[PDB]
Amino acid sequence: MAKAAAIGIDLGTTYSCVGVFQHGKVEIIANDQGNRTTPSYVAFTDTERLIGDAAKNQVALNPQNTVFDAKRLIGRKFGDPVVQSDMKHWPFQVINDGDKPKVQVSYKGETKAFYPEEISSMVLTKMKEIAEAYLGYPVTNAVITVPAYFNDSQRQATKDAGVIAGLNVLRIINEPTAAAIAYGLDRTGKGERNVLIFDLGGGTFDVSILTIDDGIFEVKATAGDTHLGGEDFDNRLVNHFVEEFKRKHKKDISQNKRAVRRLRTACERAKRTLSSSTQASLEIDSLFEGIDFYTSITRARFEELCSDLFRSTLEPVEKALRDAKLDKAQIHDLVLVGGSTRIPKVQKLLQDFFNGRDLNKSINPDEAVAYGAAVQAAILIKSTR
Ligand SMILES: Nc1ncnc2c1nc(Cl)n2[C@@H]1O[C@H](CO)[C@@H](O)[C@H]1O
Repeated sequence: MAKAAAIGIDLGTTYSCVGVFQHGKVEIIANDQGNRTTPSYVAFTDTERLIGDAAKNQVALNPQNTVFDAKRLIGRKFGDPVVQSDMKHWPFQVINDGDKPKVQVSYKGETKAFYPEEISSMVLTKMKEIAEAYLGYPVTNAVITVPAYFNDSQRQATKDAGVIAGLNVLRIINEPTAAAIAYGLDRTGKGERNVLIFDLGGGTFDVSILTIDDGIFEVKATAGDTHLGGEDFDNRLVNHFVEEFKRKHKKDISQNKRAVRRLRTACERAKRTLSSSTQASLEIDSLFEGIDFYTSITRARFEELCSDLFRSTLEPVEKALRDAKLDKAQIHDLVLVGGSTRIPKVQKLLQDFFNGRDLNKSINPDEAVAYGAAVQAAILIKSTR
């Protein structure tokens, strides 16, 4: 029953996703708000602890006690230059506990501090409860994914987050490996298969090159930008609309924190619409000083606003090919991962770079990793019996 069941979890930097392989198909499980992905956010309030959508929805009102980006800290030492650099951009406090970072917050009126693995375990607990609500019984066996460049310390702290959350961790697998499994790229028979995974998420960009030789996976190269993602494109839209509001009304809104946040969430929504329509409309009642902001933007203007950012995704692709010592024609498969790969201009740029090649994109890109993890979790639990 439950002992023969296993889930696949994509524990992402900004969003997490959970899947289950049953009756010959993967089911990506919707949360209690009907969303197939859940924000990797944990909020600490005066009465409760919030995880996911409810935590992301109150981030504006409670920025000091709303934790996110725990995956940027997991398995790292406080002194690490990555930690020191990132800390300058977070509104929550990061403290040092014997060269280990802890996030310090106010919870139910008391000062509390948590290890990144304790924060990630609260995200994992929510994903576990989402699966349990869908299945009707508690499931404890899980496959959890990590980026291909995670070292032993980051993988061990991710497994520890799984243990704290009450999960039996069957395996820690690489995110590009889970994506290649989702597309059945390890079941093409004999001979080495070279796969490039193009993963553009909410806050990170990763390029991975894998060789699959008779079911065996090998990471040939990893490249990317840890600080490039969908949120930079939302910010380019924000800057445009701040300048358009100034041209129409002769008023600078940039300093009004509420106006900028409402504009940011509307821009994110308009950006998503621009992936399937050639225009999107913004409808913000009383944006600033009682002034409604009802406007629109074409996909052409959006592509101009992010042009330099979209083009920058091709340098890590070339860098990964040179590190792997492979030419473009030596890559058998191109796989899209991350919600931002839905942007038509991004697909066009990657397709033209690979001389007009077809892209593997039929699986929801923000769901492909959980999909593959769910497939692996089913194979692993079946072999365990
Ligand atoms: N339809 C879309 N068109 C463009 N961007 C999208 C889309 N869906 C998501 Cl999710 N994202 C973005 O992907 C990230 C999460 O993986 C977020 O930045 C989200 O806005």
